[PDB]
Amino acid sequence: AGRISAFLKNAWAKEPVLVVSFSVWGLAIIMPMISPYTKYASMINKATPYNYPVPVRDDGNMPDVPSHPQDPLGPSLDWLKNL
Amino acid sequence: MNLYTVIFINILLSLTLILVAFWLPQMNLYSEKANPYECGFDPTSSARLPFSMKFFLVAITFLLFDLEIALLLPLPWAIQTIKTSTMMIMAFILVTILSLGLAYEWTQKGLEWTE
Amino acid sequence: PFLDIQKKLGISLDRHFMFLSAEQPYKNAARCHAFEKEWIECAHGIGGTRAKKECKIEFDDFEECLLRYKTMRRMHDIKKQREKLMKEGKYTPPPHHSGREEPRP
Amino acid sequence: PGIVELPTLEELKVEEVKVSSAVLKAAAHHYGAQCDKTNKEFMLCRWEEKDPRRCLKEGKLVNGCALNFFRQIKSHCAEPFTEYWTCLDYSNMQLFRHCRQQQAKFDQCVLDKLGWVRPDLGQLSKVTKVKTDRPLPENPYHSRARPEPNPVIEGDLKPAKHGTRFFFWTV
Amino acid sequence: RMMRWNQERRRLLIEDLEARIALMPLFQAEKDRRTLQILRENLEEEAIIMKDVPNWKVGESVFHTTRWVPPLIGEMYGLRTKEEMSNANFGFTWYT
Amino acid sequence: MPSTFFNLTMAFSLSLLGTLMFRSHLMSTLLCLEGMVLSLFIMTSVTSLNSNSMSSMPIPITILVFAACEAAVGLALLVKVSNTYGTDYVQNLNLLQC
Amino acid sequence: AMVKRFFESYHEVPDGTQCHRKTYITTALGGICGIIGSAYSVSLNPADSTLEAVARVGRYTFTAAAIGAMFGLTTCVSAQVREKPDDPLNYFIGGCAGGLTLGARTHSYGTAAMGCVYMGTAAALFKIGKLEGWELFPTPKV
Amino acid sequence: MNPITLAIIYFTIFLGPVITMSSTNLMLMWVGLEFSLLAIIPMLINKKNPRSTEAATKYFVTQATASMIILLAIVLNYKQLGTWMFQQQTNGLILNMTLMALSMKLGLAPFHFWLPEVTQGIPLHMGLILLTWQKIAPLSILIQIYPLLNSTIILMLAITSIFMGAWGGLNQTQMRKIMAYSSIAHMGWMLAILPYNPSLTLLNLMIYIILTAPMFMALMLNNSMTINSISLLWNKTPAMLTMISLMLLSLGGLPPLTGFLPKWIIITELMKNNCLIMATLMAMMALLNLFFYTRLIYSTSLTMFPTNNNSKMMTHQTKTKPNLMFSTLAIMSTMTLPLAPQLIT
Amino acid sequence: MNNYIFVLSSLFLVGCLGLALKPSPIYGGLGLIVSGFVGCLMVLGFGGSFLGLMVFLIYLGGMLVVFGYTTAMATEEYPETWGSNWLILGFLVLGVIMEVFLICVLNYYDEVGVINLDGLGDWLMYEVDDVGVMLEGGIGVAAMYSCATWMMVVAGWSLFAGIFIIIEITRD
Ligand SMILES: CCCCCCCCCCCCO[C@@H]1O[C@H](CO)[C@@H](O[C@H]2O[C@H](CO)[C@@H](O)[C@H](O)[C@H]2O)[C@H](O)[C@H]1O
Ligand SMILES: CCCCCCCCCCCCO[C@@H]1O[C@H](CO)[C@@H](O[C@H]2O[C@H](CO)[C@@H](O)[C@H](O)[C@H]2O)[C@H](O)[C@H]1O
Ligand SMILES: CCCCCCCCCCCCO[C@@H]1O[C@H](CO)[C@@H](O[C@H]2O[C@H](CO)[C@@H](O)[C@H](O)[C@H]2O)[C@H](O)[C@H]1O
Ligand SMILES: CCCCCCCCCCCCO[C@@H]1O[C@H](CO)[C@@H](O[C@H]2O[C@H](CO)[C@@H](O)[C@H](O)[C@H]2O)[C@H](O)[C@H]1O
Ligand SMILES: CCCCCCCCCCCCO[C@@H]1O[C@H](CO)[C@@H](O[C@H]2O[C@H](CO)[C@@H](O)[C@H](O)[C@H]2O)[C@H](O)[C@H]1O
Ligand SMILES: CCCCCCCCCCCCO[C@@H]1O[C@H](CO)[C@@H](O[C@H]2O[C@H](CO)[C@@H](O)[C@H](O)[C@H]2O)[C@H](O)[C@H]1O
Ligand SMILES: CCCCCCCCCCCCO[C@@H]1O[C@H](CO)[C@@H](O[C@H]2O[C@H](CO)[C@@H](O)[C@H](O)[C@H]2O)[C@H](O)[C@H]1O
Ligand SMILES: CCCCCCCCCCCCO[C@@H]1O[C@H](CO)[C@@H](O[C@H]2O[C@H](CO)[C@@H](O)[C@H](O)[C@H]2O)[C@H](O)[C@H]1O
Repeated sequence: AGRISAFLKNAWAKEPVLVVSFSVWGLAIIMPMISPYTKYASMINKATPYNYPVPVRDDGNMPDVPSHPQDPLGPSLDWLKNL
Repeated sequence: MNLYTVIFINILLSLTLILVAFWLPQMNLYSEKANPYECGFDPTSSARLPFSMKFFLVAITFLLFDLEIALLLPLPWAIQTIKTSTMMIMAFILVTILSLGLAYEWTQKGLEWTE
Repeated sequence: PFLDIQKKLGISLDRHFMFLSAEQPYKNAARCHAFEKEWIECAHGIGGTRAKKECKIEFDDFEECLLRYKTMRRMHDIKKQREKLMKEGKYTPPPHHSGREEPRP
Repeated sequence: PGIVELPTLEELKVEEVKVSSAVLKAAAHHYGAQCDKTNKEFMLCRWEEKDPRRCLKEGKLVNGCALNFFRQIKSHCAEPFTEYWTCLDYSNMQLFRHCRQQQAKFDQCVLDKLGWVRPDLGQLSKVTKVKTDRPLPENPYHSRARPEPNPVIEGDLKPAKHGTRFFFWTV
Repeated sequence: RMMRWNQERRRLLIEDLEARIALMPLFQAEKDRRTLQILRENLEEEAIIMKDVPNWKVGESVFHTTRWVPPLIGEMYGLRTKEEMSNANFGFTWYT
Repeated sequence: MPSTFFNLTMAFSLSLLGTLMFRSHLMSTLLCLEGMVLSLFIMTSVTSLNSNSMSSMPIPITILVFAACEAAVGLALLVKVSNTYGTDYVQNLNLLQC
Repeated sequence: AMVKRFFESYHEVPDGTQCHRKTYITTALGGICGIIGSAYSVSLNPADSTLEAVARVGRYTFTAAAIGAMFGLTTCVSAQVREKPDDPLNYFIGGCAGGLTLGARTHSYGTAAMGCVYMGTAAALFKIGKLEGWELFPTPKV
Repeated sequence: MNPITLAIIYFTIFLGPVITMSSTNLMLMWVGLEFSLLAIIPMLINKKNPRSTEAATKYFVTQATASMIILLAIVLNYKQLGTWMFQQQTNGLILNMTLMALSMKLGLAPFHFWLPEVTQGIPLHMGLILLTWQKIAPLSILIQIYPLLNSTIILMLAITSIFMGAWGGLNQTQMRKIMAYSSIAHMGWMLAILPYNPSLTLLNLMIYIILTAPMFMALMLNNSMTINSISLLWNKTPAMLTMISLMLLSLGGLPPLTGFLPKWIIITELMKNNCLIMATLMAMMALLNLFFYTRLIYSTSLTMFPTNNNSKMMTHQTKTKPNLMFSTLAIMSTMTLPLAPQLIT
Repeated sequence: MNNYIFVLSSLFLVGCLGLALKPSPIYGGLGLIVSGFVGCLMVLGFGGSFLGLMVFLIYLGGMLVVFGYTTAMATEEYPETWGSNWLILGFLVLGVIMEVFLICVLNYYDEVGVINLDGLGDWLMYEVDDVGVMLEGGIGVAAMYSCATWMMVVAGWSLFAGIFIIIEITRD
């Protein structure tokens, strides 16, 4: 792979703009796949409450649903507070 | 109402300057003064004859590229989606195909002006 | 569709934004969501010919909700009768219809 | 072609919570923690019943709960609260982040005087369950009975009787 | 630095949107009463204006169904001044 | 809404009448097609807004995207016509009568 | 519209009676066909000037109206004289009279003769269709 | 064209109709028709002469105008009912402009005048695509709304197309113009039956396509553009004389050939619905097609026209065409009437 | 302000009448620019924002290309305006008179049907979610990236194929 290295070196000296464009394009694809923070971007969009959280009627069979907003049940946002 | 008000004032100010410029100065109209300028000699033809466009292909490519950016300008709202992976793939694919289209036209000499 | 490829593959390229009652961004219901939901549900499973006669109530309501022909005419009649009486000097609009209301809250 | 039933003006009289938006926003976090049960009852009525006329009793309890909440602020924490919502009211967007100094003074007051703990980030947006004696509406859309589906034809398949029967073709 | 600042701005937006959530029950109750009172007021004037009109039923629905149908802006402000109607049509969109 | 949609439909009808009643320039006809596109864009957009149908707002944008492709091809064809005859007049485009 | 009703009035009364009204109806129908034909002619085969286009529109319309008048008059007079309301032969005579008119206007015995037979047969079949309940544009049934 | 261009353009030509046939949304159906128009233009004008430029331009302005009218109907229906498909409650005028605009896209008379001119101005293999592949998407839309269509407009379009396809083909010496008038006549039959039995519309479309495809391949074999050119077949490729004659008689609907079946079945179904007068008129004027096909058969296989001296040099050369698709379609378009019950239901 | 949207849709109608008369494409191009601006205002007036600004921006770009093409391939010694030809001018004036007549008569026969001059301004906005946050038209358009990706696939393909198409049409 010494033939390409001379090719890439010449392209860097003579067509640097195109070399940067292709490198940036390749980095943009790669970075979301290897970043540890990629998962949080969807989670942050999911935690933004644009709509009223309509309560549910309590039927006596909801051990997981909080009865008050300061109950220890329901989705916590500690992960975002310390992000 | 406010945006309408200020733009009307902007229109009003511009039109007043035009009226002043046309009615304040002393005039002296005669044919040689009002004939079209061409470096002291008369034109040999109308300026209304066809004027060739050597970049006509770039021009109609610009029409398609201008609808491509129209497809990109919702991106600030689209990044708010829960479906981040879907949005990201759609945006990446959209930009890449537009790049491939530009790359093809570039290698076909479509950006070179005609002679 | 002429070819039911989408149904055969169990995908949805364009089946899911076909009418008002479909899913909206951020759960912002479109106008007449409840009327269109009732009309679509009445018609389901019985075919178009039967639906035309037997879901006629639902379609008329939905049609009124969306195009509002009757609502516009009814208000036109009240406002036209008010114009006649005021010219004859037989009706005086109340203070709250004249811009001097006691605003709530 | 029926008459639309509307409550009388007398039925719609309530004691108004007539304070400005900066006052409401300044108190909004403690208000959400203190009046949750009454507020969640009213919102469950509205989404279940889909009719504001069916929720007037619960709507009036929302107003009374809000006035009892603000009278507790008035009797104990009036000056810390006034300093806070006045600072919050200066901003064109009424942003919390420009008055953290005054918010802390108000928060400390309602904690010592009334024991009120401000909810954490994320807590007010939770879906919660609420208990209600109100029955569940059975047909909230007032929908008619659906037309009956077409009768289905049953049995096993047999060959077409005498084949295709297309003119002179035998099979 | 943009990552950290935008993550902070996302936490601030949630706090602001959660204040709205807490107050929304009160605004809903107020708005229900306001809409119903305006509709009530229209009904009383219709009872006087359409008194001597043949076959007019005061308060008649245009729909077969009996479920609650929210009024249109034209219905709520049809009998009020042109400014109240203009404010409903253009208030937000012409506020800059 | 009622009167606005009437006027928009009339605006489409006029643009179509412009398309159907040629003068000399092919380009003048290509502009009439863009007029019909413009009318249909507003009609679709206003309908989506009036019904609060946010899931239909992609559709008006797709109308403009394909109209741009239609207009680009129309202009590309017009270059060919002008190269042959030195004008864009439609009366020259009559060789296929025989 | 009422314009449709004006054409249903042809069949409101039996043939051989109200021959004046039936002649106006068929004269109007003939004129309309002349206007439609003239529109396609001038659009697709343009005249050398506007006055020739307008002259050709008048020539087609009046000739077509004349054919419709002769058909409507002759059909009713024939049924009145022969006292046969429901005879397709009355319509054949009228269609032949219309076909002869077309030949007289265009100066052609071959069009007169060919016009008489084709228009007579078409008109006679129209009467048979009216009597036997034939539909020109039936809606789908099966 | 280089391979990348061919692949993209041919893929888009294929894609458009597939989108139209698979779409639930009327807007995506319109998008499919848009792909077809855009992708076919560069193929129409590929050879780049004044006639091909004229053909591509006339095709573009007709098709784009019809596309706008179709879009108007879709938008008006969206305004009326808040949906993206035509219903039983769709306003009848909305449906009538859809029918008008689609019939203009198909080249049905009286919206037919463009089609013989465009077919004449383009290569034979492009005429083949124009008259076969490009019919499928507009017809597919119509078949979906067949209960909604107005029988009066359809029959008037149908009888007009059969009449003008017949008289139109009678005056032609150009092969590409004869095929265009043959298209218009057969479209008249397809349309007449659509509101009654859309399955018989598809039966006629299939039989028309497998007749027209091998007829175009036969013209392509020597590039025969005129009657006098095709009349040299006896000297250039005499082996084709049998199949061209039978395909022409099959296109004319003569029994016992496969092409008799579409006319026979459509008449049967039209008369089950009491559409006797139209069916009679349609069948009688379809005989005029058999006249100009017969005159074509007279000049190819039943007489021998004068030949020329240079044609001897052609007899020294070997050919590599037709492909075996010609023989398959040629046989199935002529000799399959015995299998008629398997084709209608 | 109760006549605002009717005035705009009335101006839009005149613009299309001017375009339909087909003067020189220079003035045709100007006619579409003004109609595009008036069309943007109508979308804004109905609560739009993104869609109105898009169509004006797209048509500003589109008519600039048409201006360039007009000066090269669609120009004559004496370009025609609306006033140049008495016949075009008369149909411009007659067309405007027939608009006033058509709106006047339709108002008389129905009064609330297509034309409702008594109720102008009462039936522009029907329902509005008063306390909503996420409601602007850009959010709806952005669903192409998440919920309506098929719409964006076909749009993207047509622009991509358009490049190959116009290169083929234009090569000699
Ligand atoms: C021919 C055209 C070619 C150009 C187009 C190429 C497009 C291909 C894009 C490849 C990159 C996709 O990158 C992908 O990003 C998403 C988020 O967006 C990451 O997804 C990750 O974060 C998301 C939140 O967003 C979590 O919900 C998910 O569980 C996690 O996997 C994937 O781990 C990564 O693989
Ligand atoms: C010159 C000879 C021409 C030969 C062609 C055939 C001629 C016969 C047709 C003319 C007969 C009288 O004219 C015929 O009767 C009247 C006119 O008022 C109408 O009669 C019919 O109208 C409508 C059709 O729209 C029917 O629904 C109605 O039941 C029937 O009365 C027809 O529209 C017209 O065709
Ligand atoms: C019940 C029977 C009633 C019989 C009347 C109805 C039948 C009408 C027949 C119309 C015949 C055509 O009408 C006839 O056309 C010929 C065509 O040569 C024309 O005849 C005249 O002009 C032509 C040329 O224009 C000359 O060649 C000819 O020498 C001269 O006589 C006349 O216009 C008319 O004499
Ligand atoms: C040379 C040109 C002429 C070609 C001749 C064509 C074949 C011969 C035509 C015979 C005419 C058919 O005659 C007609 O047939 C139809 C169909 O059964 C029937 O007519 C009736 O049919 C059904 C009832 O069955 C009714 O709904 C319909 O409205 C009515 O037309 C009558 O029997 C007769 O009115
Ligand atoms: C037709 C259907 C079957 C084929 C399917 C489609 C895939 C085809 C794959 C082979 C295509 C390669 O085709 C190749 O395209 C490139 C486009 O970059 C052209 O090449 C282009 O760029 C290169 C740059 O070095 C130069 O040759 C020149 O600037 C230009 O022509 C080549 O001249 C052509 O040979
Ligand atoms: C229902 C019954 C079905 C009937 C089937 C019809 C059979 C086909 C009829 C069309 C005949 C084909 O036409 C016939 O073609 C053959 C070649 O094949 C020609 O054959 C003759 O001329 C060619 C050259 O032209 C010589 O090479 C050949 O050896 C010689 O026999 C005939 O001169 C021509 O008339
Ligand atoms: C190119 C520009 C075109 C300009 C077009 C014309 C613009 C002017 C519009 C006139 C149309 C009617 O305009 C105006 O409509 C309002 C409703 O909003 C009517 O409203 C008012 O009067 C009518 C009764 O007369 C009642 O509705 C009521 O008393 C009051 O609201 C006005 O009386 C009418 O004058
Ligand atoms: C032959 C050329 C065509 C092949 C190339 C195109 C490949 C397809 C790529 C586009 C894929 C679209 O894929 C489709 O996405 C939509 C959302 O947009 C998903 O839709 C899903 O989520 C939506 C969100 O509102 C729900 O309303 C819907 O009920 C559900 O099915 C479909 O389940 C999925 O099938």
